[PDB]
Amino acid sequence: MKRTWQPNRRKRAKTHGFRARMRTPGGRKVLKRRRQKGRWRLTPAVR
Amino acid sequence: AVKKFKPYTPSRRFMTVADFSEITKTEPEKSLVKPLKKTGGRNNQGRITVRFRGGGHKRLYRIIDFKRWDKVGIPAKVAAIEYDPNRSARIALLHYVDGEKRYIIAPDGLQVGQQVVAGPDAPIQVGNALPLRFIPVGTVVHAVELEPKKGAKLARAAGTSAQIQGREGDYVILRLPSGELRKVHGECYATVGAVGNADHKNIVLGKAGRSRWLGRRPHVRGAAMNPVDHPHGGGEGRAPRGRPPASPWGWQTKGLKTRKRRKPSSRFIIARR
RNA sequence: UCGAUGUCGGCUCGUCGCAUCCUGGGGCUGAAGAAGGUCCCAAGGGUUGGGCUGUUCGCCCAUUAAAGCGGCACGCGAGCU
RNA sequence: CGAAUGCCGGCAUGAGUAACGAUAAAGAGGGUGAGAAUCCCUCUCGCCGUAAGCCCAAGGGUUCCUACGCAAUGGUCGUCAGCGUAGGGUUAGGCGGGACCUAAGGUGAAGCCGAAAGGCGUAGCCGAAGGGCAGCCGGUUAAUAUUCCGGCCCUUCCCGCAGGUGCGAUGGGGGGACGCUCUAGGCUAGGGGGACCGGAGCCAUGGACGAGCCCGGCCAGAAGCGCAGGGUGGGAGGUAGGCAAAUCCGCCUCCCAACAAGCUCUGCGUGGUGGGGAAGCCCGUACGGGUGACAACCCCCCGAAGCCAGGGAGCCAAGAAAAGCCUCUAAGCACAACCUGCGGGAACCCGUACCGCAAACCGACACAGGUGGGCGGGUGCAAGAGCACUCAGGCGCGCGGGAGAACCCUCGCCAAGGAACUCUGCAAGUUGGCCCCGUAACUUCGGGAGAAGGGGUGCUCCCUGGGGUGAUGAGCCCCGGGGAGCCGCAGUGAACAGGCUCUGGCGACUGUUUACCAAAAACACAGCUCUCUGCGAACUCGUAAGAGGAGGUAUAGGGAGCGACGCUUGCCCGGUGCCGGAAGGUCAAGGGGAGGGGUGCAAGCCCCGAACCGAAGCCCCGGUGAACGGCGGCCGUAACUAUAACGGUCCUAAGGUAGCGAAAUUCCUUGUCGGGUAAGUUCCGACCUGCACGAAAAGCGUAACGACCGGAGCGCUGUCUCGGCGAGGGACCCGGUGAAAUUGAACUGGCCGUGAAGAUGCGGCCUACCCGUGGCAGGACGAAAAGACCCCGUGGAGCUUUACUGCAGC
RNA sequence: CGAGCUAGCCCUGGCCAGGGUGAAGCUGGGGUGAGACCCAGUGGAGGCCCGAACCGGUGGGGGAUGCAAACCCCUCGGAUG
RNA sequence: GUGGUUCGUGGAGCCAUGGGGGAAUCUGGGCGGACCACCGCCUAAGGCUAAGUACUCCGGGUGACCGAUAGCGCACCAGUA
RNA sequence: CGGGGGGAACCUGGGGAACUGAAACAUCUCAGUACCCAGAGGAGAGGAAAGAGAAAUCGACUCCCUGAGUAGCGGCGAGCG
RNA sequence: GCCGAGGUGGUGGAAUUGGUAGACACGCUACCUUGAGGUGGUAGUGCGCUUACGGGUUCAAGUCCCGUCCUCGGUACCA
RNA sequence: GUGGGAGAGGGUGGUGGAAUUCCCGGAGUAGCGGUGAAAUGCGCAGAUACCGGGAGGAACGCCGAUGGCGAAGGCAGCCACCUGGUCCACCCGUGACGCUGAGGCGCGAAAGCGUGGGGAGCAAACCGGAUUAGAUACCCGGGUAGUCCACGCCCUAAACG
Ligand SMILES: [Mg+2]
Ligand SMILES: [Mg+2]
Ligand SMILES: [Mg+2]
Ligand SMILES: [Mg+2]
Ligand SMILES: [Mg+2]
Ligand SMILES: [Mg+2]
Ligand SMILES: [Mg+2]
Ligand SMILES: [Mg+2]
Ligand SMILES: [Mg+2]
Ligand SMILES: [Mg+2]
Ligand SMILES: [Mg+2]
Ligand SMILES: [Mg+2]
Ligand SMILES: [Mg+2]
Ligand SMILES: [Mg+2]
Ligand SMILES: [Mg+2]
Ligand SMILES: [Mg+2]
Ligand SMILES: [Mg+2]
Ligand SMILES: [Mg+2]
Ligand SMILES: [Mg+2]
Ligand SMILES: [Mg+2]
Ligand SMILES: [Mg+2]
Ligand SMILES: [Mg+2]
Ligand SMILES: [Mg+2]
Ligand SMILES: [Mg+2]
Ligand SMILES: [Mg+2]
Ligand SMILES: [Mg+2]
Ligand SMILES: [Mg+2]
Ligand SMILES: [Mg+2]
Ligand SMILES: [Mg+2]
Ligand SMILES: [Mg+2]
Ligand SMILES: [Mg+2]
Ligand SMILES: [Mg+2]
Ligand SMILES: [Mg+2]
Ligand SMILES: [Mg+2]
Ligand SMILES: [Mg+2]
Ligand SMILES: [Mg+2]
Ligand SMILES: [Mg+2]
Ligand SMILES: [Mg+2]
Ligand SMILES: [Mg+2]
Ligand SMILES: [Mg+2]
Ligand SMILES: [Mg+2]
Ligand SMILES: [Mg+2]
Ligand SMILES: [Mg+2]
Ligand SMILES: [Mg+2]
Ligand SMILES: [Mg+2]
Ligand SMILES: [Mg+2]
Ligand SMILES: [Mg+2]
Ligand SMILES: [Mg+2]
Ligand SMILES: [Mg+2]
Ligand SMILES: [Mg+2]
Ligand SMILES: [Mg+2]
Ligand SMILES: [Mg+2]
Ligand SMILES: [Mg+2]
Ligand SMILES: [Mg+2]
Ligand SMILES: [Mg+2]
Ligand SMILES: [Mg+2]
Ligand SMILES: [Mg+2]
Ligand SMILES: [Mg+2]
Ligand SMILES: [Mg+2]
Ligand SMILES: [Mg+2]
Ligand SMILES: [Mg+2]
Ligand SMILES: [Mg+2]
Ligand SMILES: [Mg+2]
Ligand SMILES: [Mg+2]
Ligand SMILES: [Mg+2]
Ligand SMILES: [Mg+2]
Ligand SMILES: [Mg+2]
Ligand SMILES: [Mg+2]
Ligand SMILES: [Mg+2]
Ligand SMILES: [Mg+2]
Ligand SMILES: [Mg+2]
Ligand SMILES: [Mg+2]
Ligand SMILES: [Mg+2]
Ligand SMILES: [Mg+2]
Ligand SMILES: [Mg+2]
Ligand SMILES: [Mg+2]
Ligand SMILES: [Mg+2]
Ligand SMILES: [Mg+2]
Ligand SMILES: [Mg+2]
Ligand SMILES: [Mg+2]
Ligand SMILES: [Mg+2]
Ligand SMILES: [Mg+2]
Ligand SMILES: [Mg+2]
Ligand SMILES: [Mg+2]
Ligand SMILES: [Mg+2]
Ligand SMILES: [Mg+2]
Ligand SMILES: [Mg+2]
Ligand SMILES: [Mg+2]
Ligand SMILES: [Mg+2]
Ligand SMILES: [Mg+2]
Ligand SMILES: [Mg+2]
Ligand SMILES: [Mg+2]
Ligand SMILES: [Mg+2]
Ligand SMILES: [Mg+2]
Ligand SMILES: [Mg+2]
Ligand SMILES: [Mg+2]
Ligand SMILES: [Mg+2]
Ligand SMILES: [Mg+2]
Ligand SMILES: [Mg+2]
Ligand SMILES: [Mg+2]
Ligand SMILES: [Mg+2]
Ligand SMILES: [Mg+2]
Ligand SMILES: [Mg+2]
Ligand SMILES: [Mg+2]
Ligand SMILES: [Mg+2]
Ligand SMILES: [Mg+2]
Ligand SMILES: [Mg+2]
Ligand SMILES: [Mg+2]
Ligand SMILES: [Mg+2]
Ligand SMILES: [Mg+2]
Ligand SMILES: [Mg+2]
Ligand SMILES: [Mg+2]
Ligand SMILES: [Mg+2]
Ligand SMILES: [Mg+2]
Ligand SMILES: [Mg+2]
Ligand SMILES: [Mg+2]
Ligand SMILES: [Mg+2]
Ligand SMILES: [Mg+2]
Ligand SMILES: [Mg+2]
Ligand SMILES: [Mg+2]
Ligand SMILES: [Mg+2]
Ligand SMILES: [Mg+2]
Ligand SMILES: [Mg+2]
Ligand SMILES: [Mg+2]
Ligand SMILES: [Mg+2]
Ligand SMILES: [Mg+2]
Ligand SMILES: [Mg+2]
Ligand SMILES: [Mg+2]
Ligand SMILES: [Mg+2]
Ligand SMILES: [Mg+2]
Ligand SMILES: [Mg+2]
Ligand SMILES: [Mg+2]
Ligand SMILES: [Mg+2]
Ligand SMILES: [Mg+2]
Ligand SMILES: [Mg+2]
Ligand SMILES: [Mg+2]
Ligand SMILES: [Mg+2]
Ligand SMILES: [Mg+2]
Ligand SMILES: [Mg+2]
Ligand SMILES: [Mg+2]
Ligand SMILES: [Mg+2]
Ligand SMILES: [Mg+2]
Ligand SMILES: [Mg+2]
Ligand SMILES: [Mg+2]
Ligand SMILES: [Mg+2]
Ligand SMILES: [Mg+2]
Ligand SMILES: [Mg+2]
Ligand SMILES: [Mg+2]
Ligand SMILES: [Mg+2]
Ligand SMILES: [Mg+2]
Ligand SMILES: [Mg+2]
Ligand SMILES: [Mg+2]
Ligand SMILES: [Mg+2]
Ligand SMILES: [Mg+2]
Ligand SMILES: [Mg+2]
Ligand SMILES: [Mg+2]
Ligand SMILES: [Mg+2]
Ligand SMILES: [Mg+2]
Ligand SMILES: [Mg+2]
Ligand SMILES: [Mg+2]
Ligand SMILES: [Mg+2]
Ligand SMILES: [Mg+2]
Ligand SMILES: [Mg+2]
Ligand SMILES: [Mg+2]
Ligand SMILES: [Mg+2]
Ligand SMILES: [Mg+2]
Ligand SMILES: [Mg+2]
Ligand SMILES: [Mg+2]
Ligand SMILES: [Mg+2]
Ligand SMILES: [Mg+2]
Ligand SMILES: [Mg+2]
Ligand SMILES: [Mg+2]
Ligand SMILES: [Mg+2]
Ligand SMILES: [Mg+2]
Ligand SMILES: [Mg+2]
Ligand SMILES: [Mg+2]
Ligand SMILES: [Mg+2]
Ligand SMILES: [Mg+2]
Ligand SMILES: [Mg+2]
Ligand SMILES: [Mg+2]
Ligand SMILES: [Mg+2]
Ligand SMILES: [Mg+2]
Ligand SMILES: [Mg+2]
Ligand SMILES: [Mg+2]
Ligand SMILES: [Mg+2]
Ligand SMILES: [Mg+2]
Ligand SMILES: [Mg+2]
Ligand SMILES: [Mg+2]
Ligand SMILES: [Mg+2]
Ligand SMILES: [Mg+2]
Ligand SMILES: [Mg+2]
Repeated sequence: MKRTWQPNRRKRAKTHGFRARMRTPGGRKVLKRRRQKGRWRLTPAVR
Repeated sequence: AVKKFKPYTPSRRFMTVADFSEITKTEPEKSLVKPLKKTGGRNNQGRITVRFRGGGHKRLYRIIDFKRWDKVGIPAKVAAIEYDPNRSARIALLHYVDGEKRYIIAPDGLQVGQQVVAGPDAPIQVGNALPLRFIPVGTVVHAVELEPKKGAKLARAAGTSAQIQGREGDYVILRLPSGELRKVHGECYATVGAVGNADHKNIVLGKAGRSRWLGRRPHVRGAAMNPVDHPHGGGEGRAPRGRPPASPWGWQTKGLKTRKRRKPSSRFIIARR
């Protein structure tokens, strides 16, 4: 029966992607946080 | 005037559709339509600010002429009488002699081929529009300006009209379709007669779906909610309001007056609804 | 026993007590005979099918030798409902 | 450290136990190989076939192809693989996206707003599965192909020549450009049949050399032409509108065709050319290749939901935008510029493998679940995407072998009985398609209705009617009719396919709902009523700007109740709410300063303060019931009795009208009486003692409707008396793989006691060789979950209000 | 930080085999002073009817360390709104 | 009307300021805890100003600091699987 | 010519909680803490008296010790200081 | 079973410890009006005993209290 | 047929003054109303009585008659339009074309019904004041349907001469 993951590449960049993060102050801090934690990926893969 | 139906289904029992006899033209004037945005009752924040809305037919908006005074003295001939999905009334298409086409909201008694004109001149006749100061007292008139040059505001709804009761100073005394008594400024235009499609109030929706077509979604009662939701929610089997009845926002809904009292236009009012 | 001892009734399967409903054997009788009445011995066996109600019970229809009363966590839900 | 349902790790028990993931199904031969049920090829068998085949889009991202491999992954095996290593493989001016357009929405110069962060916003910009745009058929690779090759067509851009013309745009106009149902004529895809055309081969096992049988009889294709269809008036004159201008468009007037007549566009046909091309036999292909052939390449018929397409009609709920495109003119320029035609050159970026109803996507899994579009053949059955078999193609579901116990699941049948079963006919069974006959109460006249209940149903022969396509004719297709007869238990001969009736309650109705224990009498609903709201509306969201309401205007909009329809909806305004009320009273800041104090030599500085004026609010006066709400008690009385039409009296703001009533409400209660039944706590009809109905939290009714809940009948049945037999998948045995909760440690019996009150573990007594298999559930107060009930905690949270205190709002 | 599940709304597209019933209108006839009306044909309306796809989730059985953290079978509801 | 200060409205000054009123330039103005007098202090409504102080991404030194269940989450291609 | 953005922690400014404490709870506390935002740097704030406040006194600002849990503040409670 | 208010004239109904045939009505009795009844007018309701029972408090008890009987009202929930 | 006559005969659209009622304004004060007598009610929050301004609905005084018209029910300010019946005159035309009328059809006071409107005065029901043994009546103060318009029903009557 239909589950919660319905991959849509466009949705994923548009929602969690880089420009999206940088648009908002909250999001700039996500990036700020992740970058400082040393994540290998600041933002999901998508494509 | 008001089609009825044999009961070949339930709800086809009580249904009533308007009579479309007055309708001359079956498709609108391309020149005069813009598309309109259906809101769903959602304001700029994507929030619902008017409940129970949405659905209902795609609809083209007809741009209709609520100032007759740009065309002063230019006559016009009534070309057709049309269906406007955006309003209770009917729109007339009319051709000005100098070649402009405009929609007037159709007075009752107006027929196709009639000659029509607005200005401080002009006969007193159906469809003509004049400054309020120049209509003979006792006339019945529709599409009335409330402030000079601001657009027609009062009595645009199918079958409504208003009446000149008398003149005092720069202002004239109007009886509104509400029965309110109002001074309007003399300079305000109005066009003589009533709105027509008066048979409008007798149409019987007749089935649930037909209320949806009009883009009005089901209306759920306070009583039938819970207390997180309404002042009337909760209470086992039914129960009565058990408080003076109220809106979801919890103000009183029976007889409590909401007009601002200190409103400046009070100086201009004499009556009620 | 609350770091859990599932709770009425029905079905299923029973087993036990006797303070015995019936059948066996008795005393007395206000026992002629037949039929009973009471109390005595006796637990081997037996103790129907339906209407109504979730019902236990109970009332009722039709029969019966008779249509017993109790206990078993008001026997029995790692057996069913 | 020994305990914390401790934390981390390791290893046990259960146990060689349960399971090995759809009951579509397998058998053998041959090959390969250390090793074969499990890989390969053959033959047989079975399964899908509106799919379990094929294409596309998502998403996945090397899984594709091939060589060499088998540790692990594969629920067994593995020589196999979607697995390991390596190599290879995705080719476009025309297909999809982008150097095009705009939708919601997003963003956003101007602008507005907000402590900051930020919010909003016109133009513009971004944004597509919509609009616009130029490629069709075949061949070829192990693996790509509208991409490469072959053949036939087409687009833009740049430059040139020729010919034409006031050229020219981000500006004006036209167009683009539209719903839903139904649908005409012509086509096409697709399909069926042919005695005609082409073709290897065949005569079995009784018969057939036959107008035998099995196979095939097309595809694409510029200009031209043909057929069907779309779109479209032509000239003049005036002209004040389309924010400049216009010869355009609009508007008025006059004259011509009324018609596709013409002009124009698209569909199909045909087309120069080009291309395919079966069964079968043979070659070994892992898969194709050769041949059939020099193939034939035609006729008839059925016929879209597709095409002509802006087609037609009806209807109300009244049906995107922008650009491409055409037109008009402005500056500007007129050697320019644009139009048309021919030529040459120029034509970029990204995607393309493969999976794709699934072992490759979402579900931790090679998971019986989920996933949008298209195509989806044949026969029969009324039709059909239904159902049975079947083509192309694709599968036998990645553990097997046996045995033929109990038990379980799924299935078939049963003597007599026929609901006795049981909370309940739950379940199952009966009925079942189509044609004809027929069909009640009641009804809102539509319905009720498939009411009910009946008859027919195959095949062969004769006669026979009408249609469609062909011509007005055969042939082919479709719809019938009448007569005589054949066979079986039975002809919708298998498969898909209502059991019916009477009667209450509730809800008018189709709808909606607690994703995952409730689908309902709940919600919704048309409709009725109340109320607010004059428009910068009320009201909602926001601190605001703004926004919805609404580009709406009282026949409109918000809030609240009630809930189709019929007949109706009583009395109380004391309290509460709301509404009205220019007086009165009280009322905060402020005003006012009578008087009083502090200090100073004082001039003064500073403090207090009465009268009096001073809002809303409350008080007060009224109104208000489809506002919140409420709608009595006791005593007596009639010429039998009984009951009380009648009277008395206390209290109230007023004392429940109609109608209904043991009710979805009645406690007593199985009330009482009637009906039903052999028997009826339920059901139905009454009565009225209504514990505790009652009129829009509406009262009483109501045809139609209901997977709702009562009650009764018929029909029919393994529901039952009461069970029996049979089938398959498990369970059992063998080979492979091999879990789980639980587990203080165990050398773990019965009775009577005892014990923290229910003992395998204490006492006495009885019984008892050791160890397993298959079964059953009485016990281990068996497992599971730090009982949800109950209490406790000065634990929490959601909800209410005339609790307290705040805040928004007004 | 989330509306890639779910709920509502907005924009743009798509889907719904087949069969049945036969409203208004129209046409003709009847009727009449003219009508209302009646009949016949035609016509093809509807939160109309039966029923696949699609959407559900009614009753029962199975499953309950499952094929599955909601499934399977039979049955059932809607199916131009 | 509030904030700051030890100051919670208290006898509540000082510093700051959202609102109303609104001066003077040394004989001017603020302050010394309501206010008044006296005696003192100090010169608001412009601005800048090292050092002494805080911290440790980084380099070094040193430990009655740990020694791979410790010590950073990471001794190991970890903010990875 | 400059701005933009980043930086472990540290600094300043704008804004600013609750659990908790008071053995309930509103003033009070936790606390101008957590956190959000703007700015600055190698530091940042502050800084040269309209200061203190009792002596006829001290002289800018920071930082440490101390004064001192004092003076005071406070449902004169808990507590703050 | 459990808490709240009650029991008084013939009837319905009153009363702060100070009674009293006992408010106020209506019954009723005597007379009057009427031809007669009713309505209506005039003036009285026990034989020197009682305010449900009987037993305390007080100087005094229908009043306050103690239990007993009866009424009415409310209640018996999770279980 | 021709020529004339009277009339509230009918339908549609207009339109006038009187009076009631409500609102504003002005002036003005203590009572107005109401009855058999009173009370309820209205009034110092300024009523009543008076003047002015306006809104609105209904009914049409005198003419007016024991009159006119109509088949009936019924019809009454004025004006216009459309229309019915009817009488008189001259003696012109058709040539018994007549009378009646079961059924059918139409019309039909008031009240009542439906859907809209409209609503001043009046007023079933209903509330209150009185009266009365009582009064669910008569009288008084309030008062909703209704009375009015349109469309559609209902179809009755002491629809009577
Ligand atoms: Mg779905
Ligand atoms: Mg997941
Ligand atoms: Mg996408
Ligand atoms: Mg890296
Ligand atoms: Mg937004
Ligand atoms: Mg509702
Ligand atoms: Mg609810
Ligand atoms: Mg909420
Ligand atoms: Mg609430
Ligand atoms: Mg409530
Ligand atoms: Mg209730
Ligand atoms: Mg409720
Ligand atoms: Mg317990
Ligand atoms: Mg335990
Ligand atoms: Mg347990
Ligand atoms: Mg014995
Ligand atoms: Mg004997
Ligand atoms: Mg004897
Ligand atoms: Mg005898
Ligand atoms: Mg015995
Ligand atoms: Mg026995
Ligand atoms: Mg029995
Ligand atoms: Mg029963
Ligand atoms: Mg009983
Ligand atoms: Mg019992
Ligand atoms: Mg038991
Ligand atoms: Mg049980
Ligand atoms: Mg455990
Ligand atoms: Mg441990
Ligand atoms: Mg083991
Ligand atoms: Mg075992
Ligand atoms: Mg086993
Ligand atoms: Mg097994
Ligand atoms: Mg072999
Ligand atoms: Mg094999
Ligand atoms: Mg098929
Ligand atoms: Mg992809
Ligand atoms: Mg994956
Ligand atoms: Mg790989
Ligand atoms: Mg491939
Ligand atoms: Mg492969
Ligand atoms: Mg392997
Ligand atoms: Mg393996
Ligand atoms: Mg590989
Ligand atoms: Mg370019
Ligand atoms: Mg764009
Ligand atoms: Mg924005
Ligand atoms: Mg800006
Ligand atoms: Mg901004
Ligand atoms: Mg596109
Ligand atoms: Mg496209
Ligand atoms: Mg293209
Ligand atoms: Mg082509
Ligand atoms: Mg190809
Ligand atoms: Mg151009
Ligand atoms: Mg032979
Ligand atoms: Mg061709
Ligand atoms: Mg112009
Ligand atoms: Mg068109
Ligand atoms: Mg068309
Ligand atoms: Mg553009
Ligand atoms: Mg031009
Ligand atoms: Mg020029
Ligand atoms: Mg070229
Ligand atoms: Mg490709
Ligand atoms: Mg599938
Ligand atoms: Mg696959
Ligand atoms: Mg598998
Ligand atoms: Mg699967
Ligand atoms: Mg998967
Ligand atoms: Mg699907
Ligand atoms: Mg097909
Ligand atoms: Mg069929
Ligand atoms: Mg098809
Ligand atoms: Mg099928
Ligand atoms: Mg095959
Ligand atoms: Mg197999
Ligand atoms: Mg398998
Ligand atoms: Mg048989
Ligand atoms: Mg049988
Ligand atoms: Mg039989
Ligand atoms: Mg039978
Ligand atoms: Mg029984
Ligand atoms: Mg059943
Ligand atoms: Mg009948
Ligand atoms: Mg019936
Ligand atoms: Mg019928
Ligand atoms: Mg039948
Ligand atoms: Mg036959
Ligand atoms: Mg046969
Ligand atoms: Mg059959
Ligand atoms: Mg079958
Ligand atoms: Mg069948
Ligand atoms: Mg059926
Ligand atoms: Mg009932
Ligand atoms: Mg329903
Ligand atoms: Mg009802
Ligand atoms: Mg339904
Ligand atoms: Mg619900
Ligand atoms: Mg549910
Ligand atoms: Mg739930
Ligand atoms: Mg349902
Ligand atoms: Mg359910
Ligand atoms: Mg606005
Ligand atoms: Mg606000
Ligand atoms: Mg707006
Ligand atoms: Mg708008
Ligand atoms: Mg309701
Ligand atoms: Mg109801
Ligand atoms: Mg009241
Ligand atoms: Mg009140
Ligand atoms: Mg009042
Ligand atoms: Mg006052
Ligand atoms: Mg003052
Ligand atoms: Mg002094
Ligand atoms: Mg006041
Ligand atoms: Mg009052
Ligand atoms: Mg009422
Ligand atoms: Mg009484
Ligand atoms: Mg009652
Ligand atoms: Mg009755
Ligand atoms: Mg009763
Ligand atoms: Mg009964
Ligand atoms: Mg009751
Ligand atoms: Mg009954
Ligand atoms: Mg009720
Ligand atoms: Mg009510
Ligand atoms: Mg009822
Ligand atoms: Mg249902
Ligand atoms: Mg059986
Ligand atoms: Mg078997
Ligand atoms: Mg042993
Ligand atoms: Mg024991
Ligand atoms: Mg021992
Ligand atoms: Mg065993
Ligand atoms: Mg056991
Ligand atoms: Mg147990
Ligand atoms: Mg516990
Ligand atoms: Mg407490
Ligand atoms: Mg608490
Ligand atoms: Mg969504
Ligand atoms: Mg339907
Ligand atoms: Mg259906
Ligand atoms: Mg189900
Ligand atoms: Mg089970
Ligand atoms: Mg729709
Ligand atoms: Mg403070
Ligand atoms: Mg204080
Ligand atoms: Mg202070
Ligand atoms: Mg001072
Ligand atoms: Mg200030
Ligand atoms: Mg100062
Ligand atoms: Mg000082
Ligand atoms: Mg100083
Ligand atoms: Mg420094
Ligand atoms: Mg370091
Ligand atoms: Mg280690
Ligand atoms: Mg470590
Ligand atoms: Mg070690
Ligand atoms: Mg280790
Ligand atoms: Mg670690
Ligand atoms: Mg590393
Ligand atoms: Mg910075
Ligand atoms: Mg700060
Ligand atoms: Mg701060
Ligand atoms: Mg700031
Ligand atoms: Mg505390
Ligand atoms: Mg505490
Ligand atoms: Mg607490
Ligand atoms: Mg603080
Ligand atoms: Mg430095
Ligand atoms: Mg430094
Ligand atoms: Mg510095
Ligand atoms: Mg500095
Ligand atoms: Mg500074
Ligand atoms: Mg110094
Ligand atoms: Mg003190
Ligand atoms: Mg503090
Ligand atoms: Mg006499
Ligand atoms: Mg006495
Ligand atoms: Mg005494
Ligand atoms: Mg409770
Ligand atoms: Mg007369
Ligand atoms: Mg007459
Ligand atoms: Mg006349
Ligand atoms: Mg003659
Ligand atoms: Mg009548
Ligand atoms: Mg009438
Ligand atoms: Mg009398
Ligand atoms: Mg009156
Ligand atoms: Mg008469």
